[PDB]
Amino acid sequence: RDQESSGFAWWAGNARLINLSGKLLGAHVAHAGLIVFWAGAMTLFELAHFIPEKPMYEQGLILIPHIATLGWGVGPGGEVVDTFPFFVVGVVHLISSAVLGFGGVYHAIRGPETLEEYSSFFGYDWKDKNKMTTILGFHLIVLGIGALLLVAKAMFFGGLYDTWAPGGGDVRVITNPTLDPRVIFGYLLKSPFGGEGWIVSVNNLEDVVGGHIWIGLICIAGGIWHILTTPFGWARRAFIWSGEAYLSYSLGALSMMGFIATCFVWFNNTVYPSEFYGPTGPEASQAQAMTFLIRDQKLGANVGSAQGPTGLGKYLMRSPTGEIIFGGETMRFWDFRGPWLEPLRGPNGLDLNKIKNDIQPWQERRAAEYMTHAPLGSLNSVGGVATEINSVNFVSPRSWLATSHFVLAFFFLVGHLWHAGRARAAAAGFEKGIDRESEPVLSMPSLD
Amino acid sequence: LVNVVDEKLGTAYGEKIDLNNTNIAAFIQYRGLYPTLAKLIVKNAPYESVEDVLNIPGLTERQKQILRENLEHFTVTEVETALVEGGDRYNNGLYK
Amino acid sequence: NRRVQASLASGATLEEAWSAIPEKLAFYDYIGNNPAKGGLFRTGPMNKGDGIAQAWKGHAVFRNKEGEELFVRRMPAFFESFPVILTDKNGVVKADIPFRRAESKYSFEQQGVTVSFYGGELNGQTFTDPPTVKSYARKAIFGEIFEFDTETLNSDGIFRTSPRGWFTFA
Amino acid sequence: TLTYDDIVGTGLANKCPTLDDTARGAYPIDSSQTYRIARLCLQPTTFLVKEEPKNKRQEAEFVPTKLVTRETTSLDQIQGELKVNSDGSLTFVEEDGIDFQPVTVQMAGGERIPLLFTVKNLVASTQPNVTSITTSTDFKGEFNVPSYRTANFLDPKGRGLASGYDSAIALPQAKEEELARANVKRFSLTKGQISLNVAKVDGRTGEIAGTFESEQLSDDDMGAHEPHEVKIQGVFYASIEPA
Amino acid sequence: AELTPEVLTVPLNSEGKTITLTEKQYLEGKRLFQYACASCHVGGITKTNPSLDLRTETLALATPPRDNIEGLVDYMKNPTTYDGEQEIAEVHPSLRSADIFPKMRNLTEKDLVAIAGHILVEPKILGDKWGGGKVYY
Amino acid sequence: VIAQLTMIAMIGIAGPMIIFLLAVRRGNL
Amino acid sequence: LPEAYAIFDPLVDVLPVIPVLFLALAFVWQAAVGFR
Amino acid sequence: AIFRFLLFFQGFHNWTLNPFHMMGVAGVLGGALLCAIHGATVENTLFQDGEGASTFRAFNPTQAEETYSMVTANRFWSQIFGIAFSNKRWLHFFMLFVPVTGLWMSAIGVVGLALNLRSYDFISQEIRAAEDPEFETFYTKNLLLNEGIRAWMAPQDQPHENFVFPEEVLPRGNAL
Amino acid sequence: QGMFVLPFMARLGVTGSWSGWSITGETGIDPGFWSFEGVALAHIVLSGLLFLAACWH
Ligand code: CLA
Ligand code: CLA
Ligand code: CLA
Ligand code: CLA
Ligand code: CLA
Ligand SMILES: CCCCCCCCCCCCCCCC(=O)OC[C@H](COP(=O)(O)OC[C@@H](O)CO)OC(=O)CCCCCCCCCCCCCCC
Ligand SMILES: CC1=C(/C=C/C(C)=C/C=C/C(C)=C/C=C/C=C(C)/C=C/C=C(C)/C=C/C2=C(C)CCCC2(C)C)C(C)(C)CCC1
Repeated sequence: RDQESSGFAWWAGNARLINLSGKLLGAHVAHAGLIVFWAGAMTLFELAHFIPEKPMYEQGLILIPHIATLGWGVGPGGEVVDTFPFFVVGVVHLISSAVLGFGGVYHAIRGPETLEEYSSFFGYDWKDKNKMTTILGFHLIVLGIGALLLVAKAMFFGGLYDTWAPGGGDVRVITNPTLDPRVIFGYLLKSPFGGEGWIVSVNNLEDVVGGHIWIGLICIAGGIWHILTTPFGWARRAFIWSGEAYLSYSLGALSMMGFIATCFVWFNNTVYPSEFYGPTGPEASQAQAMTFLIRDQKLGANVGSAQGPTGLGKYLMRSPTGEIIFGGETMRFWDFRGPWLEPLRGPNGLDLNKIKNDIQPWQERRAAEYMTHAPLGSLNSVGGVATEINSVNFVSPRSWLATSHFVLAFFFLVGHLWHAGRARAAAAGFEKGIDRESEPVLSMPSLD
Repeated sequence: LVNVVDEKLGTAYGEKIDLNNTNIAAFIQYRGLYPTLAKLIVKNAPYESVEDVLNIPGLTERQKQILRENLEHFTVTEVETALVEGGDRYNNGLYK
Repeated sequence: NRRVQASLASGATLEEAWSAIPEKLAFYDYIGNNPAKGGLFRTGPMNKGDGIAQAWKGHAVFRNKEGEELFVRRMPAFFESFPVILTDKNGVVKADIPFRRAESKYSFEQQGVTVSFYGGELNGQTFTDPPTVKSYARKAIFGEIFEFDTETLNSDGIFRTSPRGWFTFA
Repeated sequence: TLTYDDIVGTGLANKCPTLDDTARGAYPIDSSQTYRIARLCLQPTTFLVKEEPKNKRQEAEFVPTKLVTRETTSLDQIQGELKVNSDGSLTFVEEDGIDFQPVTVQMAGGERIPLLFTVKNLVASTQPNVTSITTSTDFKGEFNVPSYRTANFLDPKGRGLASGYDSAIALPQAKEEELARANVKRFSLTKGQISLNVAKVDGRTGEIAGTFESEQLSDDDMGAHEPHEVKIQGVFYASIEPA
Repeated sequence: AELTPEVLTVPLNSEGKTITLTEKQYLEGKRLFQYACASCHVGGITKTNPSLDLRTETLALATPPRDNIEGLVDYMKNPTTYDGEQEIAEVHPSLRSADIFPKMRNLTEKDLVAIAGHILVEPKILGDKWGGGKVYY
Repeated sequence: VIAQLTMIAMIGIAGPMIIFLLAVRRGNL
Repeated sequence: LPEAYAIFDPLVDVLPVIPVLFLALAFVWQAAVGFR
Repeated sequence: AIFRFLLFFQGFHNWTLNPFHMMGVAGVLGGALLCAIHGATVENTLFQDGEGASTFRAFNPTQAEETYSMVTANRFWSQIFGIAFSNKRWLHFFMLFVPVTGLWMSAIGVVGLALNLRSYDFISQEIRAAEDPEFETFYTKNLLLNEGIRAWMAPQDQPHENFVFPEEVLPRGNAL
Repeated sequence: QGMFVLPFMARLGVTGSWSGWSITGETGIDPGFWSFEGVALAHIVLSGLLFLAACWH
C-alpha cells in the first residue's frame, strides 16, 4: 500500500488494485453507491426547489424531466399533476446508496484482499479468457433485463410520455412496438449527417420500445453466448488480455456513448420532450420564423410572395431538394420536426394555405414560448446571447446536458488513448522505459 | 443617379405618415390607429389624397372619427417601388 | 477663428474675414496632413494619397432651414472612417447622414441643410441640393476643404503619413 | 397518396403536378359564374440567357446555361382571379403565392447570371370567345420583375439604398464622380412576357397543364451593371374551381 | 442618487390620482416581473413584437391608457391590442387565461400592483434605456 | 436560514473526524 | 416536497455536494499517511 | 480591461492583419508546441532506470548518463514527421529563439501602431471593391466588423470625446 | 492574343474547355477530360512522375 512495494505513486494509487480482486470489488461497489446517491440526492434537491406551474426547463432540472418522460407524475401537455412519484424515485435511489455504500466499504477495507481463495466463483484472473467472458455474459444479461424494464414500463405499467400524442402531448401506452428489422436496424444504417441523423432521428415511441425489445433479447442471447463459449483464435491474437486493456476498451465505449448522448439531447425532441427539457436549437430558431410569420400575416402581409433583402423569401423559401421551408438564417434547420409545426406541413413541405387559415393560437403560444427560451445562455446563467443584459435567469437543460457529456466523452477518449497505449506497452514489457541495454532502435538499420 | 429613398425624405414623407409608402409600424405613434386601422390603410393603398382613407369600405363611425382626428398626421406622396416591394410596408427589417 | 473674429471686429464682412486667411494656414487645419493617419504599407509621399493640393475651396458654413449655423463633427485620428454629424454652437445634434433611412429624423433633406463657402475658390457660393451638400460635409470631417490633383500621380485617395511619422517609426 | 416523408430529399417537391395523357378533354366556362385559379405552379426546365454579341450587326443568340442553385426554382401555390371577359376571352390576374424564385445560372466561360424568376402581378389573357378550355388554349400576358435585391441589401462595402453608406469610405479622398454608379443604388422594375400553352385538360376536376416560355431581365445589381435577357422554358400545372 | 419616495410615486388611475410604493414593493415588483414577464419583456421591449414596448409614452397612447396602475392591472387581467379592438388573452399571459399560462395562476391582486408599479418606476430610473434596446445597453 | 450552515458543518466534519479518530486510535489507515 | 418532509429542507440542499467531499476525503487520508 | 484592449486594436488598428502580430502568434503557439512536443518526447523515450511504474523515482540530479534516448527520439520523428532533432544543444536553443523572437516581432508591430501606422487595408482590394459591388472576401467582411465595433463602442469607450451617435447613423445589418 | 501553345492543342483536336466554351465559337459542348485544362493537368502530373523517376535512377 506504498510506492516502494506496489511500484505506483500515491497519484496512481488506485492502480495498485489491479491484482487485488477483493478491494477492487469494494471500490466499484462504493463508486456505484456514489452514483445512486447523487441520483437520489439531486432528485430530492430538484423536487425541493420545484415549482409546479412554472416550466421544468426554467428551473434548471435534468432528473425530473427523465422521470416525467417515463410517464410518472405528469399528464396532458406535460403538466405536473403529482409530485409524489418524483419523491419515491429520489428516496429509493438514495436509501439504496447506503446499501451499496455498506458493502463497498466492507469489501474494501476488511473484506478478503483477494477473492480467489475465498471463492473460485467470485475470484478471478484478468488473463483468464474464460472467466472474463463469463462475467461479461452475466452483466450482458443484466443489461438486457434493464432494457426490458423500459419495455414493460411502456407496454404494461402506465406507458411513456408521447409528445406526438393526438390532441396534444400525453402519457400513452405503447401497444404496437416496431419489430421490423428494416426499421430498427434501419436507424443503425442511417447517415449521421443532416436530414438523416443516424439513430438520433428516432421520432416515435413505437420505434423506441420496439428497439429496446431487440437490444434486450440480443444482450441476453449474447450474454448466454459468452458464458457458454471461449474466445476464438482470431480474437485471442487481436486483443490485449489484461486488466488495464479491458478498462481501455470500456473507456472507448463510454466515450462513444458520451458523444451519442450529446447529440441526442441536443437534436432529439421525442425521448427528450420539449415540454420538459425546453426547445432544441433547431426548434427555437424555427419558432422565431413561425412567430413573425404569424405577427406579420395578421397585419396583412402576404408571406408567400414576400421577397427578402437577398432575393430569397423573407418568411418562406425552398430547401435544396425543393421542400417549402422557413426563410432567413433558419434555412439550415429545415430538417426540424415538432408536433406544433407538423399540422402545417403538407406533401411539399409547409402548406401556405394551412399557414393562411389553419394556424391555431396554441401553435402561436408555443412558437413564442420556444423562441424566447432558445438554448442560448452564459455560464453564470444569463438567458440569451452574450450581448443580452442581466434580467432572465435561464440556461436550457439541453445546454447543460450536451456540454457536460461532451467534456466527459472527450476526456474518456483521452482515457482510452492513455490506458490502451500503456496496456500495449505493459503487455509487451517496456512501459517502464527502454532497456538501456536492449535498445531496439540500435539494432535497426539506419533510415539513411 | 439619385437615391430615391433619400430624395423622398425631402418630401412630406420625411414629415408625416405616408399612407402609400410608410411602414405600418409608424401607426403606433398615434392613438387608436394600430393595428386595426393600420392594417386597413396599407391594404387599401394607394390613395390619390389623404381624405380618401375615409372611403375604406366597412369602416365604423368611430373609426372614421379617429381617422379624421389624425388627418393632420397623414400625407400622400407618389408610390415608391423601393419602399413597397418585398412586403417592407409590413416588415422593413427594423426592430429595436 | 481668432484671426476671423478679429477681422469681423474690425468691421469686415464674412466673405472678407475668411478671405484674409492664408491658404498655408488652412492647409495645416486638414487631417490629411496629420502624421497619425497613414498606414504601414501605404508607401510613397502624401500626394500619392489625397493627391496634390491645388487650391483652397474656402471655409464651409452649414445651415439648416431655420437659418441656424451647424458644425460638422471632425474625425479623430484613430478612425479610418467616421459618420457625418452636425451640431449647433452648444453641441446639440441637429443633422446627420443616416445609415438606416427607415426611421431617419436628422437627414439633410428633412432639416433643409445648405452650405455656403467663404474665401477660397468657392467664395460667395451656396449649394442647396442634398447630394452636393453631403459631399462637402464628408470633406468637412477632414477639416478645411481643398482641391486636389489626383490624376498626375494616380492617387488612390488613401491617407499617408508624413516624413515626421516615418522618422518616428523607424 | 404520398406524404412529406415519402417525398423529402427526393427532389419531387420542386416538381409541378402532372396530368395523365388521358387528359385531352375540355373544361366548360359558364358566363354567369365566377372562376378562380386555386393553385398555379411553374416548373422551369431550361434557362436560356441571351449572351451579348460583341458590337457589330449580329443576331442575338440565346445560349444554354448551367443551374448552380439546385432544385429551388419552381413557383407554387399561386392563386388569382380567373375573369371572363365578355368577348369570351379569359384573363388571369395573379394575386398571391410563391410567385418568385432567385435563380443563378452559369454561362460558358464561368460568368454567373443571377435572376429573379417570377410572375408577380401577372395579367395573362386568352383568345376571344372561349366557351371551354381545351388543349389549344394559350395564355399571353405581362408581369412585373422587381429588383433582385431589396432596398435593405448591403454590398460588401456596406453601401445600399434604404440603408448603408452612400460612398466608398475605404477611399476617403477619392473622386466620387467615377464611382457614382457603384455608390448610388437603384431599385429596378421591368416587365416580363410569358406564354402559358395548355396541352392537358381534365374537364371533371378542372385541372390544366402544359408548357410555358417566359422572357425577363436578370439582376442588374442595384444598377451597377446592365442586366441580361433571360428566356425561361418549362412545364406548368393549374387547378380551376368556381368562386 | 437613491430610490426616493418621489421616484416611487407613480400615477394610479386615469384622473391624476397618485400612490407611493415602498422600496420592498419595488424590489419584488421586479422579481415578479422577472418571473412571468422578462422572457418577452426584458429591458422594457418585446422580443416577440418589438413594435410595442413598455415605455410610459407608449402605454399612454394605448387604448385604454396603460400609463397608470389600474390600466396595467386591467391589462394583466384582460389584455387587448394597442387600439383595444381585440382581446388577446389567448396569446398573452393573464388571469383570464391563467389555465394556459400557469405562472399567472398564483398572482394575487397585490402582486399585479407591484408588477404594474415596476413598469412605471423603471423608465423614471433608466430613462431611454427602458424600452430602448441594444442601442442603450 | 443558517440551518443551512449547520448541516454542512456536521456533514463536512464527518469525513475528517473518521480520519482523526482512526489516527488517535492508530487504526488501519 | 411534501409538507411532512419540510423539516429536512436545509438538509436536502446539502446532500448533492456530499459525493465531491469523498474526492477531498481521499486527499485527507493520503495526507494523514504522508502520501506513501 | 485587457480584453477591451484586444477588441480596440481589432476595430481601430485591424491588429490581426498585421504581419508582425502574425509572427508573434507563430512564436507563442510555436513555443507552446515545442514545449509540449519536447516534454512528451522525453517522457516517452525514457530509459528504464528502475522497476517502479512511476518512473519519476528512476532519476538522479547528479547522474551523468542521459535519462532518455536521443537516438530513439530521432528515429521516431524522422519517420513520423520527416525531420527530427539530432543535437540537444541546438534543440534547446531553438526553444529559446522561437518564443523570444515572436514577442520581439509583435513589439515592433505595436510601436508602429503607436503612430496609427497600421496594416489596416489592402489598397488593391479596396479599389476593386469600390468599383465592383459584387466582389467580396473575408478581408472586406472583417472591415465591416471593425466599423461596427468602432461606432458602437466609442461613445462609452472614449467619454472625453462626448460622442453622440443617433440610432439612424449607426451601422447595422438587417434585422439585428 | 499572343497564344503560343494553344494552337498546338487545337491542331490535334483539343478545342474545348471545362468552362464550356470552344475556340470554334460553339457553346454548350462537352470536351470531356481532354480539354485545354485536362491537357495541362496531364503534362503537370507527367512532370511529377518523371521527377520521382529521375530521383530513383
Ligand atoms: C471513487 C473513489 C475511490 C475509491 C472508491 C477508492 C477505493 C480504494 N482506494 Mg483509492 N484513491 C482515490 C479514490 C478512490 N479510491 C483517489 C481520488 C485517490 C487520490 C488521492 C486515491 C488514492 C489511493 C491510494 C494512494 C491508495 C488507494 C487505495 C484504495 C483501496 C484501499 C483504501 C484503504 O484501505 O483506505 C484506508 C482508509 C481508511 C480506513 C479510512 C476510512 C475509509 C472509508 C472508506 C471511509 C468511508 C466513509 C463513508 C461515509 C462511510 C459510510 C458507511 C455507511 C453509512 C455506508 C480502496 C479499494 C489503496 C490500495 O490500493 O490499497 C491496496 C492505496 O494505496 N487509493
Ligand atoms: C457487485 C456486487 C457484489 C459482489 C459480486 C459480491 C461478492 C461477494 N460478497 Mg459482497 N456485498 C455486496 C455486493 C457484492 N458482493 C453489497 C452491495 C453488499 C452490501 C449489502 C455486500 C455485502 C457483503 C457481505 C457482508 C459479505 C459479502 C461477501 C461476498 C462474497 C460472497 C457473496 C455470497 O456468498 O453471496 C451469496 C448471495 C446469494 C446467493 C444471493 C444474493 C442475492 C442479491 C442480494 C440480490 C439479487 C437480485 C438482484 C441482482 C439485485 C440487484 C440490485 C441493484 C444492483 C439493482 C463475495 C466475494 C461475504 C464475504 O466476502 O465473506 C468473507 C460477506 O461476508 N458481501
Ligand atoms: C458489451 C458487449 C460485448 C462485448 C464487450 C463483447 C466482447 C466480445 N465478443 Mg461478443 N457479443 C455481444 C456483446 C459483446 N461482446 C452480444 C450482445 C452478442 C450477440 C449478438 C455477441 C456476439 C458475439 C459473437 C458472435 C462473437 C463475439 C465475440 C466477442 C469477442 C471479440 C469481439 C470483437 O472482436 O469485436 C471487434 C469486432 C470486429 C473487429 C469486427 C468488425 C466490427 C466493425 C468494424 C464494427 C463497425 C461499427 C460501426 C463503426 C458503428 C456501428 C454502426 C453499424 C455499422 C453497426 C469479445 C470477447 C467473438 C468471439 O471470439 O466469441 C467467442 C465472436 O465470434 N460476440
Ligand atoms: C530611417 C530610414 C528612412 C525613413 C524614415 C525614410 C522615409 C521615407 N522614405 Mg526613404 N529611404 C531610406 C530610409 C528611410 N526613408 C533608405 C535607407 C533608402 C535607400 C534604399 C531609401 C529610399 C527611398 C526611396 C527610393 C523612396 C523613399 C521614400 C520615403 C518616404 C516613404 C517611405 C515609405 O513608404 O516606406 C515604406 C515602408 C515600409 C513598407 C515598411 C517596411 C518594413 C520592412 C519590410 C519589415 C521587414 C521585416 C523583416 C524582414 C522581418 C524580420 C523577422 C525576424 C525573425 C528576423 C519617406 C519620406 C519614397 C518617397 O516619397 O520618395 C520621394 C521613395 O520613393 N526612400
Ligand atoms: C491565436 C491567438 C493569439 C495569440 C497566440 C496571440 C499572441 C500574442 N498577442 Mg495577440 N491577439 C489575438 C490573438 C492572439 N495573439 C487577437 C485575435 C487579437 C485581436 C486583434 C489580439 C490582440 C492583441 C493585442 C492588442 C496585443 C496582442 C499581443 C500578443 C502577444 C502577447 C505576448 C505576451 O505574452 O504578453 C504578455 C505580457 C508580457 C510578456 C509583458 C511582461 C509581463 C510581466 C513579466 C508579468 C509579471 C507578473 C508578476 C510577476 C505577477 C503578477 C501577479 C498578479 C497577476 C496577481 C503575443 C505575440 C500584445 C503585443 O503585441 O505585445 C507586443 C498586445 O498588446 N494581441
Ligand atoms: C490523472 C489526473 C488527471 C490527469 C489529466 C491529464 C494530465 C496528464 C496529461 C499528459 C499529456 C502530455 C503528453 C504525455 C506526457 C507523458 O507521457 O507523461 C509521462 C508521465 C510519466 O509517468 P509514469 O509513466 O511514471 O506513470 C504512468 C503510470 O505507470 C503511473 O505511474 O506520466 C504522468 O506523470 C501522468 C501523471 C498523472 C497523474 C497526475 C496528473 C496531474 C493532473 C493535474 C490536473 C490539474 C487540474 C486543474 C487544471 C485547471
Ligand atoms: C473506498 C474508499 C473511499 C470511498 C468510500 C466511499 C465512496 C464510500 C461511499 C459511501 C456511501 C455511498 C454512503 C452512502 C450513504 C447513504 C445514506 C446514509 C443515505 C441515507 C438516506 C437517508 C438518511 C434518507 C433520509 C430521508 C428519508 C428517509 C426520507 C426523505 C427525507 C430524508 C432525507 C430525511 C475513499 C475514496 C473515501 C477513501 C478510502 C477508500
